Amino acid sequence: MLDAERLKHLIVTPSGAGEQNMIGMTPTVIAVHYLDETEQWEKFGLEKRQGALELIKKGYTQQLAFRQPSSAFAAFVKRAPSTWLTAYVVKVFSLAVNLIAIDSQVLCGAVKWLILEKQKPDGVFQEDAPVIHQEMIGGLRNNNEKDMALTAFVLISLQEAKDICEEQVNSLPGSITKAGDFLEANYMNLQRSYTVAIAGYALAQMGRLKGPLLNKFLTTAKDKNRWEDPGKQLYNVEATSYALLALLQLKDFDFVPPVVRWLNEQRYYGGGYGSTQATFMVFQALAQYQKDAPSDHQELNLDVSLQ
Amino acid sequence: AISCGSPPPILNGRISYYSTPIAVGTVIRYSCSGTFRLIGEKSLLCITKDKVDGTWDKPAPKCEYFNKYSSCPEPIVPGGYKIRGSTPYRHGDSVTFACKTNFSMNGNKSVWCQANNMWGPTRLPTCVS
Amino acid sequence: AISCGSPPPILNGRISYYSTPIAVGTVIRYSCSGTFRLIGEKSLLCITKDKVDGTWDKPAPKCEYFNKYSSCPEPIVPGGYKIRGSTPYRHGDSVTFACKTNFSMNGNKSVWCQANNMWGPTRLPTCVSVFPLE
Ligand SMILES: CC(=O)N[C@@H]1[C@@H](O)[C@H](O)[C@@H](CO)O[C@@H]1O
Ligand SMILES: CC(=O)N[C@@H]1[C@@H](O)[C@H](O)[C@@H](CO)O[C@@H]1O
Ligand SMILES: [Zn+2]
Ligand SMILES: [Zn+2]
Repeated sequence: MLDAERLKHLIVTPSGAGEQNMIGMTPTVIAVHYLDETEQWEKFGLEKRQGALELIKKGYTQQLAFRQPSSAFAAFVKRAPSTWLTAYVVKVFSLAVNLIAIDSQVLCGAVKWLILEKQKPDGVFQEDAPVIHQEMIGGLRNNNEKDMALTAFVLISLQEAKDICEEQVNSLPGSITKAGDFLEANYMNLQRSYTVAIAGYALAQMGRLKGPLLNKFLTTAKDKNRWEDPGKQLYNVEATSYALLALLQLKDFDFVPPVVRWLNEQRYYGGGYGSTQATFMVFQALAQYQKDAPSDHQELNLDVSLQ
Repeated sequence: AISCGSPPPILNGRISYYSTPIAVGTVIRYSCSGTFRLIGEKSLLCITKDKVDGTWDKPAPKCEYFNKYSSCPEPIVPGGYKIRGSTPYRHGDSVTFACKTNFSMNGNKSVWCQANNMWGPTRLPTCVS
Repeated sequence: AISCGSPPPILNGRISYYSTPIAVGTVIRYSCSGTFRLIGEKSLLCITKDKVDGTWDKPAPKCEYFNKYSSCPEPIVPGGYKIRGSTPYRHGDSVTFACKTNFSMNGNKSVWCQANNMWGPTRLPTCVSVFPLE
């Protein structure tokens, strides 16, 4: 389902305010992350890499114009800081650390704020100022199960910045445990396939997706190949990409095939309005599948750039 | 039965309603008007340390008229780190510390940024091995 | 500033002479006659917790008639470890605990070996997880 022309359209020039700039930065960052991780530059054209690195640096630099004194972010500097945007900035920037120069004070300052200002004693992360482009947060737009969905989302971001920030942010380890404890204690009660997939991946990263939880995660899949919620199932590519990442993390190779196959039948490179999370996630997940493949015969599917 | 005496008053603030006599275990809550900021822990507990007399477990907090220009410097505790509150530190903001592994705390773990640009009613806690 | 009133009395024991009035910061010492063993902390401190009331920081310790056969087993606290105290534990002997990394202590850190072989005046201290969901 993917080839060079399809992927090339995802390399775009970032612009706009604090949210718009990240919507623009997302495809370029994940496209480069995907090509580097899957080692497919030869098929895409290695000379395009430099140009992409420059757009990534431009996206990053522009985003700093919206960094607040607290190190949090919002669409406009006059606007109250968004917990979600701040965590998304961490999720994107963490992937760019070896692509361009990312200032750890920036990356870790945002991580620190998330923990020190937006996490409750019970471990839940809270949003006190929702983003304007509700289009860009994927399945979280459906506010149902928000404490669990947002807590999983922020925790996954923290895991990406853990090694880089653990030194400057002493509260990080304890924050993660608390978020993890809350997700684990409340998992069984989830009703949406979306929340099950995202919290499922968050728990898999910590070795906590076991027994009844693991069973719920797997049986929640429709036709054993996708995590979708009926009625406006536009979050299924995103949910299923999180689920594919949990399956790879669990090394549950016998359950992986129908999932990859379903993902590969989707126009997942579509981009377009509201595609930010689906885009970031499907390329992260399919890149991870290909990155893992050389070490495990069982991951034998071809989801690589075709001629 | 063991009791505490009348709770300490709070200028420009309020104290939650309480019944008499004040029994051990009673919890009182202080608060400030909208243009004021509460400095210090808001709830006091009636306790007994010697099993004979009752005392509130801490001093009453205070209400300071809000100063939008005040700001406190980053509070630093060697051997410890912040588990709650981060920059910028404005009037009424609070910070809570924890000690690193192999360190134990001395003093109150939370401090408030006061109108005079200095931290809490108490001194910053300390962390010792 | 603040003063503490007359300290709690102690049966079959006495309090080290102290001068009047008693200012916060003053420490007094309890002891039992020689045919009794002291259970509880022997030193009481005059303190103020609310800057209004002056109180003794602990209740008076007690004097238990000595029992040479009394022997307390090694106290164990989950999430904690012994800091002071060594076997064998005889009447009046005490041990002190501390909580491990990631626990907070609930209760008194020190206990005393009673005539009935049970530990301290209070229940053994407890070490609870810093993580709410535990
Ligand atoms: C001795 C001990 O258990 N230390 C743990 C540490 O391993 C862990 O990373 C942190 C957060 O869960 O809690 C405690 O600091
Ligand atoms: C993180 C840290 O400093 N922990 C050390 C631990 O490695 C060691 O086993 C112990 C021995 O007393 O001292 C501290 O607990
Ligand atoms: Zn710190
Ligand atoms: Zn704060």
